[PDB]
Amino acid sequence: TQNSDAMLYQKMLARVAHQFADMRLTDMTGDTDVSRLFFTDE
Amino acid sequence: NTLAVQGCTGQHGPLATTFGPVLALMDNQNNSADMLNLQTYLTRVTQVRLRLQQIAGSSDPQAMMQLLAQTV
Repeated sequence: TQNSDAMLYQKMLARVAHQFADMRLTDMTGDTDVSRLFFTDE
Repeated sequence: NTLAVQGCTGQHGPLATTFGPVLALMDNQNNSADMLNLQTYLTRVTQVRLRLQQIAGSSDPQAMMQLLAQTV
């Protein structure tokens, strides 16, 4: 029934996580061939 | 290039299975396909050109032609 410094930051995230999607490896590095080098996950 | 843009008519598309493997080359979004693509192949053929330039260089006694062929 309380909200101080913990639910504040959570309610920051659950509104902003609506907009932007994840950022993979391929939308990094501009356009270049990265699949020949790094098979990154996570 | 001419074959590249025609594999996206419509909207990945409705012509998928007819232009499947040929547009599987140039994409660089084939992130697990053993990478089997066009771009390495043209550098894989430019060095067979390049070691044949040295035979097109001197080749003075008609040897050093087969010296690259002695490796074969």
